Amino acid sequence: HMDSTTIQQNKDTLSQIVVFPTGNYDKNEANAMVNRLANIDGKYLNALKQNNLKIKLLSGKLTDEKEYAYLKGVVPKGWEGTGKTWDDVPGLGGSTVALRIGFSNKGKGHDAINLELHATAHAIDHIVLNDISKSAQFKQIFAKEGRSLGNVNFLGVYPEEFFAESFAYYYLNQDTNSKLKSACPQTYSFLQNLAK
Amino acid sequence: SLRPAPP
Repeated sequence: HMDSTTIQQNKDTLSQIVVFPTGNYDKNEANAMVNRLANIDGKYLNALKQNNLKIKLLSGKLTDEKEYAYLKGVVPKGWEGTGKTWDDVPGLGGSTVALRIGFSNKGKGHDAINLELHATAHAIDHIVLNDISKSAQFKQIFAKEGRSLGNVNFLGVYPEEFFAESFAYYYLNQDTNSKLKSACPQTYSFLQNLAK
Repeated sequence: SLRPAPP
């Protein structure tokens, strides 16, 4: 099991994959985002580094970055009916991770319990776990437990989003971990076995 | 793979 030494090792690993902005920005909040990511099991973080994943922390909009300019004005998958486009999205995950500094908490342009953990969970799912959220086993769990964490007409509709949000509950803090264990016991056991 | 945060 993880302990404070593992977390310090995780902070070192994250310092090697996180890309910070230059100039003025909320530097302490960016570092606080890293410290929340350091609670993720080190096995996942090590694998992200081995796969040369970069976690970009941004001081502006995602589409202000050169590599995401192509998404300007594009409606993200799953955002139909929001009235919004990628210009408004505070974080993305998958093959890359890009996150607006300061927008971590639920309601800051998104409804994840925590922006960076949800987005990094997607990257782990896709890059490290070969899209395990789409596996027959996780889909079976998702069908039963996917509506137990609120936002039921979004988390309960997309298995990849329920996976990422459950992962964020598991690792954000002790209260969200305990809440997940009570609300989604099969998902909790699934995530616990994954980190063995 | 590209996925936005939950709306």
